[PDB]
Amino acid sequence: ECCFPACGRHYSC
Repeated sequence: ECCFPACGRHYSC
């Protein structure tokens, strides 16, 4: 649950 570089370092899809 996180598909962008604006998520931080938890950008996992």
